[PDB]
Amino acid sequence: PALKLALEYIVPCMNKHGICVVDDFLGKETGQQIGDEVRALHDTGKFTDGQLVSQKSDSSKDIRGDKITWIEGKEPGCETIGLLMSSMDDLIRHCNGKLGSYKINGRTKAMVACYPGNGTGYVRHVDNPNGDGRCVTCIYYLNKDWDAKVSGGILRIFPEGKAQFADIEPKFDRLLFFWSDRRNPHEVQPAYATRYAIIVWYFDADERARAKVKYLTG
Amino acid sequence: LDLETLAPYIPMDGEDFQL
Ligand SMILES: O=C(O)CCC(=O)C(=O)O
Ligand SMILES: [Fe+3]
Repeated sequence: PALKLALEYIVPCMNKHGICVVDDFLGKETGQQIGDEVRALHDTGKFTDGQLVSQKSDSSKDIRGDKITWIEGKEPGCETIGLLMSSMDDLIRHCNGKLGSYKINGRTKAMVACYPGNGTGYVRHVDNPNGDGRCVTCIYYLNKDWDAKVSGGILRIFPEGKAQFADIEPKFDRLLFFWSDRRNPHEVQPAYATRYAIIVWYFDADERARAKVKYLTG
Repeated sequence: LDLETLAPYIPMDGEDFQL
């Protein structure tokens, strides 16, 4: 039930901690369907090297070792990813005007991401450091049988002002929210097995408008 | 450091999903 989950758990969690974990979000059947769809995308060569906002002399693989593709939710064979995305959107809509001072009106497409084992990860970073509009990061994990003590892949967040950092294992059917800005620097520790996630970034209307203005004027 | 050199890419152009 979106209303209660959003207003009585996600909103207070986000406003107090900037991080919110919802375990067993969709159930095993839907999570497994999503996993099959993601593995189909992988198996048919859809993934490409993850990119960075600003590219410079260094290789992107020195920064993030994952391969990704962008999904709208209506593509053939991505119907359950679409259901995931719609459920995400429903929760966010039910939090309207209650997540900080943001006014969330839109989001990116879904980034389906794979770290292909071999110790790939993502160096310490901030998702939105310079105000490109992203205010909330939403991640769904679908790694059945993952044992993070052996296979790694832990998301470590350093929430600002906290006495402890937050370790999030990429558990099957886990949903995660956190502020995208500098309050939550984070890293994806090296993965030694194939690690899948689906990420959407939700936009604050005003910040996103300013970012687009900066882009469209050079 | 320019943290944008470490931030995950999103399309700035083309267009976004409206909720
Ligand atoms: O997969 C994850 O747990 C986090 C990925 C991440 O930090 C990113 O893509 O910006
Ligand atoms: Fe990130």
